[PDB]
Amino acid sequence: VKQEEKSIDTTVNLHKQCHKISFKKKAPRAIREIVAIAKKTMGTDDVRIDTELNKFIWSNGIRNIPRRVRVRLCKRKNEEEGAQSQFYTLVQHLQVDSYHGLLTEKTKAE
Amino acid sequence: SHRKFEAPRHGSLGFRPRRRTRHHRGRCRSFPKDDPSKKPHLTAFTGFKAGMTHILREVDRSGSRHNKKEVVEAVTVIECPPMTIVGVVGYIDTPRGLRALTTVWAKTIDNNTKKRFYKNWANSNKKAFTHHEKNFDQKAQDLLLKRIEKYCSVVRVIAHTNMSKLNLRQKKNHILEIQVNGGKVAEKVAFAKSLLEKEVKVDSIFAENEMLDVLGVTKGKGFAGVIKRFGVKHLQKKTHRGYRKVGCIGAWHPSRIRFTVPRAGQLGYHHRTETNKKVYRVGKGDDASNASTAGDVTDKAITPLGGFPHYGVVKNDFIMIKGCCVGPKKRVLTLRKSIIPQTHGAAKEIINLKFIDTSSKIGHGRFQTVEEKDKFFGRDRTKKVE
RNA sequence: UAAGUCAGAAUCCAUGCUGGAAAGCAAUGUCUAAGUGUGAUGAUAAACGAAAAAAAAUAAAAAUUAAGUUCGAAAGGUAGAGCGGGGAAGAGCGAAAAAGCUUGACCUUAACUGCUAAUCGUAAUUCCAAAUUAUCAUCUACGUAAAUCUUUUGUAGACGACUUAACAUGGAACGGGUAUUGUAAGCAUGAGAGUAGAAUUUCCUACGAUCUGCUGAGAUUCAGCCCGUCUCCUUAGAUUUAU
RNA sequence: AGGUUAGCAGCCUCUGGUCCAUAGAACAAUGUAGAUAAGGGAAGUCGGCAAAUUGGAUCCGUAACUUCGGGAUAAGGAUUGGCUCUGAGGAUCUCAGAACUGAAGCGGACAAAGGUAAUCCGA
RNA sequence: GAGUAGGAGGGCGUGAUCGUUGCCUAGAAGUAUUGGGCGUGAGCCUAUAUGGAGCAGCGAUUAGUGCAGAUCUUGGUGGUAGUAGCAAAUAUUCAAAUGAGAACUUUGAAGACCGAAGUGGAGAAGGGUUCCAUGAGAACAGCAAUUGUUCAUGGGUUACUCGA
RNA sequence: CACGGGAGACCGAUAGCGAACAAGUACUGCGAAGGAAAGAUGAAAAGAACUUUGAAAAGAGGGCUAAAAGACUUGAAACCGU
Ligand SMILES: [Mg+2]
Ligand SMILES: [Mg+2]
Ligand SMILES: [Mg+2]
Ligand SMILES: [Mg+2]
Ligand SMILES: [Mg+2]
Ligand SMILES: [Mg+2]
Ligand SMILES: [Mg+2]
Ligand SMILES: [Mg+2]
Ligand SMILES: [Mg+2]
Ligand SMILES: [Mg+2]
Ligand SMILES: [Mg+2]
Ligand SMILES: [Mg+2]
Ligand SMILES: [Mg+2]
Ligand SMILES: [Mg+2]
Ligand SMILES: [Mg+2]
Ligand SMILES: [Mg+2]
Ligand SMILES: [Mg+2]
Ligand SMILES: [Mg+2]
Ligand SMILES: [Mg+2]
Ligand SMILES: [Mg+2]
Ligand SMILES: [Mg+2]
Ligand SMILES: [Mg+2]
Ligand SMILES: [Mg+2]
Ligand SMILES: [Mg+2]
Ligand SMILES: [Mg+2]
Ligand SMILES: [Mg+2]
Ligand SMILES: [Mg+2]
Ligand SMILES: [Mg+2]
Ligand SMILES: [Mg+2]
Ligand SMILES: [Mg+2]
Ligand SMILES: [Mg+2]
Ligand SMILES: [Mg+2]
Ligand SMILES: [Mg+2]
Ligand SMILES: [Mg+2]
Ligand SMILES: [Mg+2]
Ligand SMILES: [Mg+2]
Ligand SMILES: [Mg+2]
Ligand SMILES: [Mg+2]
Ligand SMILES: [Mg+2]
Ligand SMILES: [Mg+2]
Ligand SMILES: [Mg+2]
Repeated sequence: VKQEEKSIDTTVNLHKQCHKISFKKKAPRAIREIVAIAKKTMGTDDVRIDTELNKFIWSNGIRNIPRRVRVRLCKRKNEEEGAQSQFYTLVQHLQVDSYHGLLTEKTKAE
Repeated sequence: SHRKFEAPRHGSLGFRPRRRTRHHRGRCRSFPKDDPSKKPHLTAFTGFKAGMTHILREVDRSGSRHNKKEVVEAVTVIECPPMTIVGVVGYIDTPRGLRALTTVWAKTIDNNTKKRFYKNWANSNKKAFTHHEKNFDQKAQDLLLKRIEKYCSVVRVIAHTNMSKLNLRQKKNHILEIQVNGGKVAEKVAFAKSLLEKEVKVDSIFAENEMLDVLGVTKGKGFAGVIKRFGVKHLQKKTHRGYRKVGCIGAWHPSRIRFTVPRAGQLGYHHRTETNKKVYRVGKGDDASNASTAGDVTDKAITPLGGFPHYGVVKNDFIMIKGCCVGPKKRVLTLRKSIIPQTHGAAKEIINLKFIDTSSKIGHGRFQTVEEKDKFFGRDRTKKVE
């Protein structure tokens, strides 16, 4: 196997992922949930959550969380001086009108 | 102190200790009394808990509150897909009890059953039964069967639950002993042989208005407080540590606690042999009519609108029992015949079914069929299709 | 009733039922690389014929008062002899804990014959069999099957444990179904108590809760609902047992 | 300081300050705190302990007893939103009417008495 | 040929003093011993190892002279046990930077709290340098720390009208 | 009792004055008053040069010295690891 830079668009379902989580912990837990989906998907132990994505998660406060997020998973070469993994994953917030048509897909060239 | 007011004890001791079970599918530790009367019959069968619905029947039972009137009763549907037969097993009677003399395997043992021997089929070279295949000599088999004829008291069929017929996660079949009751050892054997590599249907075994036994595992409730477990009366709500305790673990002497006093612990996941459940219907997964009645005269399948909750659609055949039986939906169950054939009233009662409810259980459903919901809302799906 | 017989209880024992790590037993699937591999040292509440198969009856019989029997029993050698003893394969039979019995390539041995015994010095276990198995060392084989952790399921769960999945009938996301709420936003040359202004004098305009239509709408629906999917992720690593 | 309000109450805000209280995951029993239970209604218990009911404002209506002050929110009965209009009180912000409109709801959070009849003490 | 309370006769072992006989940098005292022995027993002698400066016998003299205990004194240590536990005062999250290391430091971006009866701005009592800046190993800040009310070094408190 | 002298069948760091030592000290108490613990590297600092791995503590090499005796003489028991 070779490991290459990858990117994947996916709707994380916070209604589902965060379901029945104690109130004061919802928002934060939504984040951990995203971060784990990053790991499982890209196989990177270094995940980075874009500011905007965070902002959007929290956009409703802690209790009540947006029920769906459209996210881009970026896998990129770790070009740093101190280098542990060859790669890191950026989680990016994509703005959508209706989540209703979406699938998980390889990000498309536009 | 002679205890102040006398009430019965707080659980049946015959049901203890209360720990979980080893037997996951049913284990019948008795098969019905064997009689020479009838040709060899197959003792029990395996099925899965699908859902419940209710029925409207008419009662012919004389002397009853309900004679000649419509009753509505609760019912459980158990999907009963065909079982496959794999082997034969002879048992010898020894002074230390019964013993397995031998097991005669067929040529055909399908992958899923082989799964039984493995924890994961796909990471294994799937080596099971290979030698039984390449070395297979029909002569020897016949020799073994003759052996069993010679030395054996009891004969049982090794049986195969084919899980591939259902939609559930578990595809790994089930491997049962179903004992064979019939007059002469020899004929038992002949019968057993006739069965090998074939499929047995529930009709082969259970009839309608027949009385049933259901063997299986109670739903697990986990670690249980004493109130939930044995149903103690709760202590005064004013009590300092808490009130969900029993008050007195025991008197001074004896210096220890008896096995009799109730305590915390596991509730749920036990094995129960439940007796005398009535068969209201047995039906073929082929009839799209199978859920309807003489009184209904319209197409109905037992599967409720939107499907049995937490179970699925029932495509296979099934038995429909009066009342409820042990365990959560999807628990496999072993339906065994009554130890002694039941002669009492409820058992003689001929059952006249009028309504079988196909109404959705996911909510409070008022529709018996899609066609109904659609007529009501003026959406024809046959129209959208066209 | 003493022998001998019948009836006979919510009793007793069973049957049924739940446990069943009884440091019990059986049947069956696969594997145990390489040899009926060898060497040394060892342990086993007890090897020196530590010998031995009728069945039943004790007020039976024609008749026998004791396993107070019977069988085996030569040199802990060699060379011959060979009464006799033991048994491959395969084929037979044999199951209460299958312990073995038959046949049988062949392997072996007693009388008898010759050597050899003595200096193990008037005793000091007569150290050798059989069934088991430990340890160390080594020769050949560098393989085979399976499990576990890092995953998965929620029929299970305090944690362990348990049911179940393993490149996809899995997980994700999505489509449809079923269901809950109760008719979303936005429009309306539709209705609306009544007010104000323009307009022309039986109207226009503005404001207006609310009604009505578009709309049984909109929203949500597995995280332990159901059916389905073009798409996305999982094919790697470590560990354990037989070694 | 602003909004609500009788209010320096409560609830929400601006200025200024702060997120400091070891953390992660699971979600059993038992517990600490918080709520809700069909039918009955103290049968529970030494005991209504605890809980529940009541609660603002406007309009009605208001006993015995009495030291004539009181009792007194006695007891009890109603109303409360929104919207569209109408009238009255004043200088060189209160009060009252009418009509229309809703799942007959409207002190919608917050705030906020449960009554009655007797007996004993102490004014 | 018994023996508690009790009494008597002999003996073991420890300081110091007057004598007497001696031993030790060619290794005294002390210490450890599954080395070898001696006493019925107090106790003894030796061997080996360690140790690195004082010791020992015999006759007398003298005694702060022998410990298993007294909820005994002081000191040192266990098991419990990686256990009970670290849960009041609603709350945190993302990226960058710094660093060996960041849930706990700094900037920014979000979300909440105290809600002018404050988690705000200043005083009296009490504290006394805790204030400011730079730096930082251990300890302390009951997790952590690159941070500090902690450590180190330097520097800060001006009055006719304020108060005494 | 104070400053001096000399001495002893005294005591010998849990003993001897409470204090062998920054001891009537640290510390406590509004106060009157209470009041400890704490002595021995070596003949000489010769107190561990230098190499190496570490962010650092430190380890491994290497060295002083009669000996590491290295925060220090001897180094018992309880307790703990191999
Ligand atoms: Mg880094
Ligand atoms: Mg860096
Ligand atoms: Mg009883
Ligand atoms: Mg049985
Ligand atoms: Mg129950
Ligand atoms: Mg407790
Ligand atoms: Mg009888
Ligand atoms: Mg009895
Ligand atoms: Mg209009
Ligand atoms: Mg969906
Ligand atoms: Mg979850
Ligand atoms: Mg699905
Ligand atoms: Mg926590
Ligand atoms: Mg109630
Ligand atoms: Mg009532
Ligand atoms: Mg009621
Ligand atoms: Mg009360
Ligand atoms: Mg009055
Ligand atoms: Mg009133
Ligand atoms: Mg009154
Ligand atoms: Mg009104
Ligand atoms: Mg009015
Ligand atoms: Mg009205
Ligand atoms: Mg109300
Ligand atoms: Mg009262
Ligand atoms: Mg008073
Ligand atoms: Mg002395
Ligand atoms: Mg020397
Ligand atoms: Mg002596
Ligand atoms: Mg020496
Ligand atoms: Mg003397
Ligand atoms: Mg002593
Ligand atoms: Mg002592
Ligand atoms: Mg302790
Ligand atoms: Mg606590
Ligand atoms: Mg604070
Ligand atoms: Mg302040
Ligand atoms: Mg200040
Ligand atoms: Mg060193
Ligand atoms: Mg030395
Ligand atoms: Mg030890």
